[PDB]
Amino acid sequence: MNTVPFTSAPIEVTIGIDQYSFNVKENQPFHGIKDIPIGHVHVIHFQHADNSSMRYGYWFDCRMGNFYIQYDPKDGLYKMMEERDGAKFENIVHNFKERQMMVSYPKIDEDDTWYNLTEFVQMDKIRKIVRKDENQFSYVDSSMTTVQENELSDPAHSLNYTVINFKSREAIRPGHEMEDFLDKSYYLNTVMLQGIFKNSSNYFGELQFAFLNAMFFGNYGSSLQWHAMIELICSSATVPKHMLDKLDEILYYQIKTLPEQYSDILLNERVWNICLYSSFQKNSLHNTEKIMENKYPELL
Amino acid sequence: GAMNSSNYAELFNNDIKLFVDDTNVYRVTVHKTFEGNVATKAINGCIFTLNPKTGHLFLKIIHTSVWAGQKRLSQLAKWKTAEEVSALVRSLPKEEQPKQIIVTRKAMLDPLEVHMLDFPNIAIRPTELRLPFSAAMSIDKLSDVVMKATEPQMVLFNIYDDWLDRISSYTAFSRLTLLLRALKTNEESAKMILLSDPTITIKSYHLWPSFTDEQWITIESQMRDLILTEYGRKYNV
Ligand SMILES: Cc1cc(OC[C@H](O)CN)ccc1Cl
Repeated sequence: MNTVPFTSAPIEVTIGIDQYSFNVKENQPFHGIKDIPIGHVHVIHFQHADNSSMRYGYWFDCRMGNFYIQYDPKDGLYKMMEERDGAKFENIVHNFKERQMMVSYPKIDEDDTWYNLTEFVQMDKIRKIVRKDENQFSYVDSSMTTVQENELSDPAHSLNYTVINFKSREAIRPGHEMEDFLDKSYYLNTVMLQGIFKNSSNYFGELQFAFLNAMFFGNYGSSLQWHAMIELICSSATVPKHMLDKLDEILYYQIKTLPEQYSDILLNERVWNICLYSSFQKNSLHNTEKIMENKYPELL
Repeated sequence: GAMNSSNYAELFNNDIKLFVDDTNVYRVTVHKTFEGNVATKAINGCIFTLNPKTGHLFLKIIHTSVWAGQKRLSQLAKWKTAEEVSALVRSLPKEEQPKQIIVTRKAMLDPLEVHMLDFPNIAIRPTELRLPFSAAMSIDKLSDVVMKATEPQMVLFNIYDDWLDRISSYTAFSRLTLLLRALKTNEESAKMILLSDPTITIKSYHLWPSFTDEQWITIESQMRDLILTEYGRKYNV
């Protein structure tokens, strides 16, 4: 188990850790989060009590270093930082755990939610989408745009998701225009999987990272990215059998975890009706179709 | 964006553009089989690609052999149209290529856009106009060359004959659409109007009769009358 200590909590804020969240009051004696499961990525995110604008947060893996938060009153946000001095870190954390100033990551032992949402997400790939190489953790917020969005303006502060575009020369082979546009298997299997992602785990990992950024930060471009990656699979007639089964599970846990009040902005009617009812894979997502029909019949 | 009543005059500026109508590409007769089931038999079709400024018509004749052994022919007809339009652009010298192609039905947008990825600077546009280009197969000479074709073939026409020698392309296109709307609403009456007088003939190199200016005004008034009536006859007014 690992710990994210905080130097203080000078401003009132809702702190989220993974799918959990708790309110901290201005200058409340709060020194961080303990008992965080090793082996998964994690995200710690923030919504200020004054300004619900800009949800923001940090992807990190506790195996990659000792990480802490401290509010910066110039820049006005809770910043993630790394303590290289491992001795100073253990000593600081021990004292807070002694004074019981840390909330405990409240995992239910039956609960595999977080694993199922992050199964294929790896820090190394996050850091290639969020380019800031001096740090081992990655900042994301509500307003960051994607590489594909800036093509339609700061490159340093962008989400470099893999560009997917169904009306592009990359997606359409000369002389197979109709074939390739109605059956995207070429683009999925050769161009993206074999060419760009190498394997379905890197593909799924980007898909899951995109959803999580859409859900936790309301990042519009991330939601676009998540939908695009679902659509490319569902619109492919030829998809490995192991990927379809895994996709059904992946989406299932995403739809299960989505806040019910957020479904109107985070779910694209067209993509889902197409994937669940028109696409080659209309009959291949049983778990996903069952939870969508019982939980959001309004959308369909 | 889309073409409608308000941006109508752009058709007659000096940016090259083409209308593409796919309504006559895939054409069938529906008939009964010996067992009493229904079956379609395809007949030759055509892509109607028109420069509204010049009147140059690129009629691409679609021979039934292109449907042999294919499924979902209505969908394939849209991609075949796009393929043929794209091959036409590619055949043209650069300074003759269009800057916009306006499709008369929205289902052509995605097939044409995909076929034209190589031409990012050619805008593909829809229209909200209810243009009567489907009635082009009511023009006898166009219908004839389509039904006689034995193989894929492209035939070039000027759908304005020599009108531009005397009238503007705005006025020519308005005449053309009035004629086709009439032929679409009541083909027999429209054709009666155009050929009633046997002393007005169609030159061998033309599609329509050699009307004088004064005779065109009468003709045009008769086509209007026809069109207003058929609208009464149809809505009882
Ligand atoms: C909570 C914490 C505070 C800290 O002080 C950082 C100060 O700038 C002193 N270099 C170092 C590590 C941790 Cl874990």
